[PDB]
Amino acid sequence: QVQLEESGPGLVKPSETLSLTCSVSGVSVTSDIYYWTWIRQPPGKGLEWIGYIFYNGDTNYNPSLKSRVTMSIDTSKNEFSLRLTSVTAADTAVYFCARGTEDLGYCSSGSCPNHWGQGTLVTVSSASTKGPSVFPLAPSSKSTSGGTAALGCLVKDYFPEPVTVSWNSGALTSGVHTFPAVLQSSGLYSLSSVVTVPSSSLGTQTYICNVNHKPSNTKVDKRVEPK
Amino acid sequence: APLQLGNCSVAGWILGNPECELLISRESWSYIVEKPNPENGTCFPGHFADYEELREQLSSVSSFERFEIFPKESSWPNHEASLGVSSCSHNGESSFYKNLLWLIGKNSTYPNLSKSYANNKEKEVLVLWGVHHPPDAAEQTKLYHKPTAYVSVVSSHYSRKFTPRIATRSKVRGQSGRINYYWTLLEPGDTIIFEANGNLIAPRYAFALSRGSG
Amino acid sequence: DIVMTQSPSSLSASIGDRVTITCRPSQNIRSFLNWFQHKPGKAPKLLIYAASNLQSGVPSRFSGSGSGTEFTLTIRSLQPEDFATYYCQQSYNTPPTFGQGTKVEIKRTVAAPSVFIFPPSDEQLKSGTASVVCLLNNFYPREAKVQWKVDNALQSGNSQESVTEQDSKDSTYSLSSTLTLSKADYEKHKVYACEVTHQGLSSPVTKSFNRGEC
Ligand SMILES: *[C@@H]1O[C@H](CO)[C@@H](O)[C@H](O)[C@H]1NC(C)=O
Ligand SMILES: [K+]
Ligand SMILES: [K+]
Ligand SMILES: [K+]
Ligand SMILES: [K+]
Ligand SMILES: [K+]
Ligand SMILES: [K+]
Ligand SMILES: [K+]
Repeated sequence: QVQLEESGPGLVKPSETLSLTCSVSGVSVTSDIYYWTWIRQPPGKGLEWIGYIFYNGDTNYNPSLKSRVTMSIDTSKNEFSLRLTSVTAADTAVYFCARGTEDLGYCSSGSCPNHWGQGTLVTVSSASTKGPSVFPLAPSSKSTSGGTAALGCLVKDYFPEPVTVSWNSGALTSGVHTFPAVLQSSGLYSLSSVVTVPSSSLGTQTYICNVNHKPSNTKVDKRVEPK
Repeated sequence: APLQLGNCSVAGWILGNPECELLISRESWSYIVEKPNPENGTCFPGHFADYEELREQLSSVSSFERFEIFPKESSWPNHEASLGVSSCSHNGESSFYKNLLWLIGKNSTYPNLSKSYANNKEKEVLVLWGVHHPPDAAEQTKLYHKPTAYVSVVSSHYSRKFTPRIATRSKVRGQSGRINYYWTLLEPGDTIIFEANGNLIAPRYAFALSRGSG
Repeated sequence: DIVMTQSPSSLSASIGDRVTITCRPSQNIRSFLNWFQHKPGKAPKLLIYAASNLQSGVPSRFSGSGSGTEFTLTIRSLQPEDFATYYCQQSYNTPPTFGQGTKVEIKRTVAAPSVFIFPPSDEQLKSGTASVVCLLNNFYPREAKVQWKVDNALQSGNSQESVTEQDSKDSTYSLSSTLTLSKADYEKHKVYACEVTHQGLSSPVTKSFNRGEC
């Protein structure tokens, strides 16, 4: 059916312009009934409406955003877009695109997005991209603790979010806990991924964490081994 | 006197929502007592045109007579009618509005239709109808046997053309499509003309009436 | 401008329980209110439209009720997949607005953490910084106290915690505490300890290591 997918710059510097693109599949942006919407979720907060646009060119934007807001529609690529100018850190957010269907009997115009994309993170700061270092969290020589041991990987000093971590290329998922990153006092992020496994298995089984920091193009596979 | 609508809105009553029929009948009234939130109205979802105007123009009525403008059992030789929809149920069975007729294809086709009514009565006649907007192209073909359609309605004081807009809406009463409702007052001696090749919820019952307590 | 006030802001309930989330707008909005479900990293999903209408794919346990200035989302037999943050949304005035959200978590029995300590890596150590990590694995409730001790001295201001979201299978939380120190200072001390207090532990659990000694 309809698929909406947001794409954009993960990192933008302040006073610069945010550009964001929703790729729509399954339906034509040329419709006269469907409308297109942007919504955003600031870190730690709820949902804030940005605005709507109709192919007839009728648009409406959130007053809070003053006049830094532009949307357009590209019939050629079946996409719509958002432009936000004079960006501050207060514009750091996950950005959602969404479709709605004009329905004046149960909704004010362009006001009921009902098919949303998964969203895309946009960080506004002047800080520089940086990839992470990955270090092993070795299973301790103190084994047979509950018959269960713990190991993992530390992914430190990176920017911007996000990073993804996997184990044994997807073959190890049970018992994995990949933590949300923290913002260190350096301005850089750090996170860890851990996994509990049978102590019985430390000599035979191999464990590897696959880390991926797309914004720095860093892909790292770190062998984690018994101490 | 007053007209009581029980659990029904003006829309549910005047369209004939199947749950709005036990109403105590009245040929005259001075006001309409209706609940702040009626539970029975547009059992099939859609937008009701000029609705507050209709409530006001029907609030006080000196004469009100229902009549079969387009007799159901005799006026539609080349079309069939829906047997009913779940959102408009009565006694655990799918039904529909008493005052409209959901015309659908017959023998795998939906012929062009053209229907006129001359108001030879000596009072205004209130006519109501609807236009169906199916949620997808498969329902459009299934009922009307063509991807697009036209509905036209014309009088000496009313003229409008309608085009079904096929699109999936959020469900309301389980329905992803819509029926938009329209009405007009046909004056003594005027003629109303319906033309369609699909998507028409036709009038079945209309109302000769005398607006005003005077 | 229409301000949407939801209650409560967070709640914990048992599987099978009936949950009620309430929404009040700053003015009457008729039935122009919708409810959404949002799980971290997933697309928001419209569950209820126009106050009371279930959407496709949404289980019948979900119900919406109310009109005007009071609305209620009801989840009748809470299931583990219902873990999410819920939002009401008004569609009555031009700037569409959402309530602040209501986070739904699962109530379960007390479970004590399993505790693990990780010394800094030799690889890391080559770069001048040392990270010591403490793991509290699969515990409930979320509240826990984790204190770092270096040569028996309590640390403060040099550690950061992070917690996972509730597990899908066991409804537990996991947590890490990372102690950050210069290499120079790490090499001046011997005994690194993570001390854990939690409702499931009858006294604090300490995991510790001796620098240099595996
Ligand atoms: C009428 O209202 C009742 C509630 O009193 C509701 O259960 C039913 O679905 C409604 N039916 C119609 C046809 O409007
Ligand atoms: K209406
Ligand atoms: K109505
Ligand atoms: K139907
Ligand atoms: K149209
Ligand atoms: K349904
Ligand atoms: K390390
Ligand atoms: K505690």
